[PDB]
Amino acid sequence: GSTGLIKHTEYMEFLKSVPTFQSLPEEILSKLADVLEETHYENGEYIIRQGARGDTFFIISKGTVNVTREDDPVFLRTLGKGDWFGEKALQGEDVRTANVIAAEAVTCLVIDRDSFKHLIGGLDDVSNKAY
Ligand SMILES: Nc1nc(=O)c2nc(Sc3ccc(Cl)cc3)n([C@@H]3O[C@@H]4COP(=O)(O)O[C@H]4[C@H]3O)c2[nH]1
Ligand code: NA
Repeated sequence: GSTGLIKHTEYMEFLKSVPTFQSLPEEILSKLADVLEETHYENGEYIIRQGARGDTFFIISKGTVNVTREDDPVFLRTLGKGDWFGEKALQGEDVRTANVIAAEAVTCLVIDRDSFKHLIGGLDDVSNKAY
């Protein structure tokens, strides 16, 4: 079978559609596409819980998510395809600072901390973004 190879190309083309990841050398995009895990959620499932230890980074390939924080939660924003989240816990303190909740059928491409630090950790787009 060639499914993994086809999927690998699909992941690389998807990463290239996201401005954050365009600066990355082809070899890094290829390794990122190797190590990410495609993960599926349905409406209402918490992808990230505020207060938890965090060790994963997420890129949305399908659907939308809601980002909330505890106050009756405070609604912060909604993200969709090509957006990413979960970087704050991967620098300095490792605590998740908000909830991220699937708002419909969602697919995320997920990478662990070590892969993140090795392949992405130092994009100013990721680590020194203001919001
Ligand atoms: N505290 C907090 N307040 C927000 O207003 C907010 N908005 C988002 S989405 C977003 C992601 C990237 C950019 Cl450039 C812009 C918006 N997030 C994300 O939720 C995650 C929970 O897990 P974490 O590890 O604390 O990282 C966190 C962030 O990625 C926010 N977190
Ligand atoms: Na942190």
